[PDB]
Amino acid sequence: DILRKGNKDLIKDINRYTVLNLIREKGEITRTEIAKKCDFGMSTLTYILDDLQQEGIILEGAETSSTGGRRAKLVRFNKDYGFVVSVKVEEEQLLFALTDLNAEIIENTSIPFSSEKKPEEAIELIAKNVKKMCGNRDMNHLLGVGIAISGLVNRKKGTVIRSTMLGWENVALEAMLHAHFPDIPVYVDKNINCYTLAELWLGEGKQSNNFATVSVGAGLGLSVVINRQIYYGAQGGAGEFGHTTIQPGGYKCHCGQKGCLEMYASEFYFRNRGEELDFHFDKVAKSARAGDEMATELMGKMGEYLGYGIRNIINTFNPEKVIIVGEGLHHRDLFLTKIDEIASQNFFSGAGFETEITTTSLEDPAWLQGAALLVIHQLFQVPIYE
Amino acid sequence: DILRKGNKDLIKDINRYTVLNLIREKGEITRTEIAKKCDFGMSTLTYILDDLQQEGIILEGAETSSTGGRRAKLVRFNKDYGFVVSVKVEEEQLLFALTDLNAEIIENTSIPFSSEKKPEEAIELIAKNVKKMCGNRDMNHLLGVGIAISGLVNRKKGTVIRSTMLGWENVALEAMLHAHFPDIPVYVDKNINCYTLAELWLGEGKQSNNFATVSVGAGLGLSVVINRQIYYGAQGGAGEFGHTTIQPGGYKCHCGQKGCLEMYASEFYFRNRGEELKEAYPTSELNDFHFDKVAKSARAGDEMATELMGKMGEYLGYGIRNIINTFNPEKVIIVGEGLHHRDLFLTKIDEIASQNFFSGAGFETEITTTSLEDPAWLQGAALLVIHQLFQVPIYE
Amino acid sequence: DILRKGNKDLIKDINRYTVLNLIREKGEITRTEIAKKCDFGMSTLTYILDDLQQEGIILEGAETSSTGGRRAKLVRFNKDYGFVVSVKVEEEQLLFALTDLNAEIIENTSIPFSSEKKPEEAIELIAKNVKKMCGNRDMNHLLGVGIAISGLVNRKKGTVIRSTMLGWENVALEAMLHAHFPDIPVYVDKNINCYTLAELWLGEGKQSNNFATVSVGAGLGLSVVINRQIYYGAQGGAGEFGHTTIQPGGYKCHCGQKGCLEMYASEFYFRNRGEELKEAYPTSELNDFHFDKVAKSARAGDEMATELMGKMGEYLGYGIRNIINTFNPEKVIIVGEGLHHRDLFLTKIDEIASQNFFSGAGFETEITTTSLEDPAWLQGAALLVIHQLFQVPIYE
Amino acid sequence: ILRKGNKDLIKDINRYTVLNLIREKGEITRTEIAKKCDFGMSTLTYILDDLQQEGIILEGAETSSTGGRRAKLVRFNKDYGFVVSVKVEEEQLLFALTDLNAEIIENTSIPFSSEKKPEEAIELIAKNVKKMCGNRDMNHLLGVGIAISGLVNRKKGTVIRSTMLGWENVALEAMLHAHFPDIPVYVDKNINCYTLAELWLGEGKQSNNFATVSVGAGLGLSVVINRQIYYGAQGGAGEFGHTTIQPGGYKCHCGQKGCLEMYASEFYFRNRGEELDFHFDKVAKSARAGDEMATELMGKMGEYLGYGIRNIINTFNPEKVIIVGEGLHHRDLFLTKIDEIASQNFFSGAGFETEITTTSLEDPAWLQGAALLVIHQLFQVPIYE
DNA sequence: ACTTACTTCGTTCAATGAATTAAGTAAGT
DNA sequence: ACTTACTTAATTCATTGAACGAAGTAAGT
Ligand SMILES: [Zn+2]
Ligand SMILES: [Zn+2]
Ligand SMILES: [Zn+2]
Ligand SMILES: [Zn+2]
Repeated sequence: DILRKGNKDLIKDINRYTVLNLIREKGEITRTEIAKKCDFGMSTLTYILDDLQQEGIILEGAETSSTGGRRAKLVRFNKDYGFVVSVKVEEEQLLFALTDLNAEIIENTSIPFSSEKKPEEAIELIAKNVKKMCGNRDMNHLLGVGIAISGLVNRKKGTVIRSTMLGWENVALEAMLHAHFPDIPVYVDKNINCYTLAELWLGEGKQSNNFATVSVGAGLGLSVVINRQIYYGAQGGAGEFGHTTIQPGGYKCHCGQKGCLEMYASEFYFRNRGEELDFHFDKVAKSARAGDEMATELMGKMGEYLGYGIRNIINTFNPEKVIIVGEGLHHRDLFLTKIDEIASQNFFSGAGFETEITTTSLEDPAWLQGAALLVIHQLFQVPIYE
Repeated sequence: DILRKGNKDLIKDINRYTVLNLIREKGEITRTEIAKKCDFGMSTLTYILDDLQQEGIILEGAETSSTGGRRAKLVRFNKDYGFVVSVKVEEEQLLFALTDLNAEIIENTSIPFSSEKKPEEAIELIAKNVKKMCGNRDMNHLLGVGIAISGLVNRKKGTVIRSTMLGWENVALEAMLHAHFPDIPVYVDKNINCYTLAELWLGEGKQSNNFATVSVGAGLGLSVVINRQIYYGAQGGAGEFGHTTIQPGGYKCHCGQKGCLEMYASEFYFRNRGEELKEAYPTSELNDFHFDKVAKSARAGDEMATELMGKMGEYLGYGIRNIINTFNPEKVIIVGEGLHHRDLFLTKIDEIASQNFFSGAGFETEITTTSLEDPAWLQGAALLVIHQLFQVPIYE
Repeated sequence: DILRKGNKDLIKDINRYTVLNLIREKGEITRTEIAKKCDFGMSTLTYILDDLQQEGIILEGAETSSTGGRRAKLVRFNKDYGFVVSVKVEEEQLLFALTDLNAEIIENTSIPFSSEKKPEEAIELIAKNVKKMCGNRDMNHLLGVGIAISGLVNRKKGTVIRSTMLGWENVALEAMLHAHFPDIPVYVDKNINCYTLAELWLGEGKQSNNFATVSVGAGLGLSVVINRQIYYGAQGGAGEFGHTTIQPGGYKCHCGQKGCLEMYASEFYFRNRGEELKEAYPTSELNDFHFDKVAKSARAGDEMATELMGKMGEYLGYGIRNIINTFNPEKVIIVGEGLHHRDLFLTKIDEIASQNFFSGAGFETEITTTSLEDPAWLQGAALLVIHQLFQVPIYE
Repeated sequence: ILRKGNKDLIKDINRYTVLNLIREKGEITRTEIAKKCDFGMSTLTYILDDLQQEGIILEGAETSSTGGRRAKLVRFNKDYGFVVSVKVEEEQLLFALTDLNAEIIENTSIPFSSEKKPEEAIELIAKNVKKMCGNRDMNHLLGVGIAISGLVNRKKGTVIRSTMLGWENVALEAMLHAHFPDIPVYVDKNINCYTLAELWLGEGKQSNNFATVSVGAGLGLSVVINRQIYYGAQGGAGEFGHTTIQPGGYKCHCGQKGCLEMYASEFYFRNRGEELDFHFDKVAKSARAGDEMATELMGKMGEYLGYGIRNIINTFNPEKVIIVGEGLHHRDLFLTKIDEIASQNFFSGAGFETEITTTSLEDPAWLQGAALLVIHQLFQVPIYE
């Protein structure tokens, strides 16, 4: 990523994208609020807003109440300038959503398919629905495709390095969709990252710039947001906190290591510990509340493991806030008090800074909205790099 | 941390700082090569270079070999445009260095003084030493002061929130030094971040853009660099991997928690475990629990010191394996006075840490040791000032 | 010296100073009358008036009676936005005044002190007095210091080149005072120019734009105003009509020349001619040669005093006739100490001076006396600051 | 009244200022304009475009390269228009058609006894003005400038009185305006017109301050301070020639007794002569030949002129005095005496010397000066209304 | 002759900030 | 229903200063 040369195009783009983003955030806003918050004289907004309206990305809104005074006319973000299609690839099915530029779902469908070991066919099935959801619309307005998957992703290339869930290896997902949509960006990322984009744009991100998102289900996912940016490692390759070692020589994990955190702090623990003594999360939780000794032990220890996992996310990253999301299970059923009891005693609370641990305020559609946000985030990012 | 308004001042800064940096990294370069690398027409570069030469930060170099073609004149970075003073605060001494703008040490000195619970005294002594390090030079050429410290730092306010090692609490370091030097920037950061900065500019960073820096010795420090940027959490507050819990209900750490990685993967382990092992190995020759002493007794064959040293290596290995799984840093660079005894732990670290999530998927993470000497801690502190002064000021 | 560049800062100043002066001139006026007079739309005036009110130099006044008609609100000049200190330097005393922005005297005092050949002592005493004159007020509201002096002045540099009456030679008055008050303008001008400013702002200037001001007393001073501007010659150096030669090879004057008008048309003449007459009138009751004493004995019927007074009135008349023929001032205002005994010379002045070039062509030049009192010299000095502060800054 | 502050005022200030620098130099590079007027080259892009669009400047020749694309000189169009100047004398009416530099293109003299025939004189002016433009487009005529001997009301353009011509209350401008309603017409005294010539073509090329003193049949004085001529109330000029130097002295034509010009001008010869040929040239020559009466007249006129000039220096502080002969050769005056007397003054006594010298200009300057009445108005920065 | 390197002169365009138009409210007769 | 007096919203245009383009010189192979 090299910084763009300093010139007039860079000046125009910076001011138009910044003003545009404030308008997105508010939905509607007066020229005067934009001026105060972005430090622009009204005459500069004359040219910026004129260009944006000419593109069709903003619209004239309603007249505001008079305070003197000529009545101001609201500047409205055109959420329908275009649309996005998002896809979520699951074991049993392919979920789809056509969304507006606010990531609000307009249409959604589900196509059942056995995606395990047949990526070629899954891609073609994706390409088909993408074309079908735009069947009663103009495909010029299709601004991109966003894909959420469970696995390891090379974001530099848009390839799925590995997906244990689906039995995929080195699938050039983006390359294959690009043959069907050459002018349309196609982005793939892991589920936890798509969900985190949903929190950033629709959830916790509306009041915080820093938080960590922890998904607990069949595995444990972690995505850290610092200053409204998600942390990725080298070459854009995401870190894998779920596969940190907590017990040397412990349960054999599907990643090839022994003793991974997610083998103790996720639903996998029930499967593992179960065999050593039904183990689906919801049944185990019910049985626990009913006082079954085995079910209470599993829920209790998973809660302890999760607690130490979350404490270490806090100590390692200094996220300020941790959001727990259930992935295929209801997080309110977790031993939340234990998790909080353990993780709230950390390095930073010891020094006078509390870190709040809470649960998501978003619903299931957020996974798909997040996948769409992969595209929207890219479209509205101030283009200072090349 | 917000983007500046798009205007002529912004683009003027983007271009002149980008050109300046290109000249600075190459030491010497021609106008044609700058123009080609930066996509400028010659007239554009002409004006940018005039401003820089008039400031005195670049100088005319010698001519180069012909390629056609008139002989192009090199443009040279004036490494002596100004100078920097760096400081490293330790329990029993204060270290000082005066560097050029490439962070090369021109002078350095150290003094005995106990800063333990004596912040006003230490700070007054540091101010006098900054003045003395300038010697006969022009004070107007002092570009800043950079300070490496062991503790918890608020980089925004320049305050040391806490340093358990020094017994300091809520010390307005930057502000107190601004009372003596009002017209110059003064920055403070953790020791590990200073060293990483030195690594970024003078070591591993010259050839790679991603790496984790792990200091082993009297403690355990971690800093991660991704795409030439050091990771910091919320509000610019550093992460604290050394204070991750590896053993619930384990050794009490100076941070208030129990079972921190630092209590098992550093010198602290020898004192914690040593107390427990004394009666189990009565014949042992270990008189002291400092790193160098434990290394000598283990390398001599003492059963207790080999257990202590080998166990510390194991815990360190698992710590590094978890650095890899968590951050995906591409490479891990081990650092610190603990390397003086690398022969005793590097093999165990490599055995444990080479098996990780990423190696399971076909990506090997190199684990190596630093190629920088001990002065890098001081150079790193100097680079706090240099990094900040040469950074393209895109943010306001 | 030259006109400012045409840009937004210039037009901003032209408009806000023009509106400010309109308000200041009228004391209180409405937005509508300003807009009417200055040809502005109401929105334009709204912004100009916001700036002025925010600075605190105009205030919101009371409502005006309806014209049919929402009630228009008066805009008032804040005469107390700041204050000014003025000084008058005499041989035997230093006079001080503190004035509001209408040049109205709030306070004034005087002190005995011999400034003769003692500029440094006098200037130190003036500086301590400026400080004391401020009293309980905020020094930040002292807009300046204006000084009236008898002598030759370089107004650019603020230096007294020469003052024969004080024995001062190349005294950097303004620079020496700037040592005490660096952020405050300090102006110096001759007594006659100070009084003329007072006349321009508080007296004759309220009704007319052209007049010559002539001071009679212990000297003769002239200042000419045409189109509300005081005439100055080359480099801003004042003209010196009092030092015109009326009698070749005549009385030696303090300026180095012989026969100057001032040696015949002022008190100086009583001393020069008095010396030559003593023996021709031994019986005469006239002891002293000061103005009032000569007037007393002449009004009592003394042959010597009547001759001295009659002649000086005659020479004064010819001096004024030539002021008229030379400048075409439209009006001549007589001023000074000497007015106390106007009954003895005003008739002769009128007889001689009313017959002039312009009266011969049908244009009569009115010759009158000032309607201002003694404090006008101090007010004039204060007006050096006020004039300069409220002047539309079109030059630089 | 100052003009309101707005964009038109901004435009005019910068265009007129840049235009004036170009007139001063004849030709100049855009870079010198930029450095002299503190403008960025891009601001000049628009200023020079507007001025070229008007046809008041032209593209000049290229300049020697210094690196370096060659700069193209920006040239003042002295022929954008022309001016007609008139000088009203006792025996004749002189005329000149000049370019915008006041350089004489065409000139003529129309013999006429203007004494007591004002309407007629004005009709000859209007006709010759109309004829001077016989071979040139009339809309290029930018104004008419008239130099006259006498008293002038400049607010109205009327000749209040001219003793030379026996005119009284003649509405010169009003009468010419009937023939040239779109053309400005300016009237002023000869001395003021000559001073404009000095200011643009002579002493004004090296000085911002000077007094011009004409010595002929009468004594004229015009004072320039900071490149502006001093006028009295309502623009009515002062009359230093009619200051009293001798109470009950020679009866002057202004109605006063003892005026300076009755002693320090050629009138002194006529006056003193009768009390004992008195034309200046004959008296000067007779004096050089040792005639006792002629030497006395020349000696005393010199002393009187000397005291007159000393008092101009003392009154006005002009920095320098320029002596001009009007109908006579100034070099024939007792210049050393004038200098001896006048150089001892108030200001030289205080360390500031005042140079007294003679004009470097020739006779056509009177007419060039009258044309400059119009030119000075056209090129003045319109900051007022 | 060709190439490469550097310079200086002069233009374009986005932002800026002053007046100014656009379109109301505010409060009387 | 008028009339006059204020307010706030949003636009125009001359200047500005950054890159950029025009059109040369400079000094080699
Ligand atoms: Zn695993
Ligand atoms: Zn700890
Ligand atoms: Zn004198
Ligand atoms: Zn006369």
